[PDB]
Amino acid sequence: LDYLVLEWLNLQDTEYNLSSFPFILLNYTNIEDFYRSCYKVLIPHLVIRSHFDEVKSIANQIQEDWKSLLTDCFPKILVNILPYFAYEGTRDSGMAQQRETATKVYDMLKSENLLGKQIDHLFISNLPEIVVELLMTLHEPDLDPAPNPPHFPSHVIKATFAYISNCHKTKLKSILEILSKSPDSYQKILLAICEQAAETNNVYKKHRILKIYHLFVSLLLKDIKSGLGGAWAFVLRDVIYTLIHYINQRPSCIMDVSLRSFSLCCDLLSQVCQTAVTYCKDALENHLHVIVGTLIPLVYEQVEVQKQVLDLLKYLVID
Repeated sequence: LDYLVLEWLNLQDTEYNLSSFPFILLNYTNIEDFYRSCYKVLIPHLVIRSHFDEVKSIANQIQEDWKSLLTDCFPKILVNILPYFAYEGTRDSGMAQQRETATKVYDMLKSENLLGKQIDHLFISNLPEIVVELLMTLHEPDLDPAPNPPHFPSHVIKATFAYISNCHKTKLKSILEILSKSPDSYQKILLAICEQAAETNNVYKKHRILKIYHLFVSLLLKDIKSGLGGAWAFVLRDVIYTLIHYINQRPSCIMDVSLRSFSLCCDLLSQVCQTAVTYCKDALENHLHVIVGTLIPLVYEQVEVQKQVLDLLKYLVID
């Protein structure tokens, strides 16, 4: 639906309007029901296109608080303006126009009439939601269907995280420092990725979700020096059990996308095991048996995935 709405709005014609969208394809009876069910997706597109009069016209016809409706879509609008600041400002003419419109929209909304009075409070209050939205927009350019239209590579995501830490009031160098102020935050992103992975059944959609999960875990392990705000024990158990589960169920026939997903899962499991053992000697004392028990059946498969299993087994046992 997100791709359909943006493509419809990209036409930029008088007859091609949001009210003219063919909602009859959906089971929603009328235009009001479609607005009630998809305001989470429709509002961010109008905001980034400066259709603030349109969304206001949406608010007073749906009989809902416009302040609440715009606040609820804060993570989705943020992943549209914020990422363009930290990636090579004014590098090229074609890419600079997104930077210009993002800055213009951001500066305008900081006014008194809009959320500018308490945008900082909302930004600080619920940071996990904007983080997972930024993570989900990962897309590294092989031979897979394109993701949702808003997508940025891993390095752009890292630059955005650095910019968030840079624009923070206390001026930290790492986003994970302030994300560590609420230890329950890491709980929110991990499940949010888990719900997105479980709700879909497409092999390519699942494969990209394994990529965004891999980046978050790798980024999470990159700040293991200071600890994850007292939550290292819980996050360590959650990620390995999630990886153990994803390994447990798998189709009998392994395709190219499935093999890449399986290899990515094994590589991430190997990385977290090495990182945890190196920094915490007694980390694996309560989870070694379940890891080894799952790895043993994995050796009776294709050679390439077998090689990774033996390497992890040797590191856990021999090394």
